[PDB]
Amino acid sequence: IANRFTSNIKGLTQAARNANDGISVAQTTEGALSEINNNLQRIRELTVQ
Amino acid sequence: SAGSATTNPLAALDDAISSIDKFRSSLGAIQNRLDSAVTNLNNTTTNLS
Repeated sequence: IANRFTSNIKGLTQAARNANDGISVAQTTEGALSEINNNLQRIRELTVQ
Repeated sequence: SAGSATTNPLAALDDAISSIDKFRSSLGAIQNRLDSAVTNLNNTTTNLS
């Protein structure tokens, strides 16, 4: 049972690290998207003009 | 060889001014896109760090 607990603990810690990496991916993509949205807003303003 | 008075001076001056204005507009557009690139680079650098 101690061996099983050790396996579970190590697996869960590594899974937490993987989840942190996923959050990083989402942050980067969302930053790029924000820049794209700013560009689109400026394009719409120019079109209205 | 000697010449004569220009037939249509104001039209030529207008054409020169128009060319200058087109160059200025293109330069301003390039500078705006460069500033947007700077902002995107800063955001991506922060996220990757």
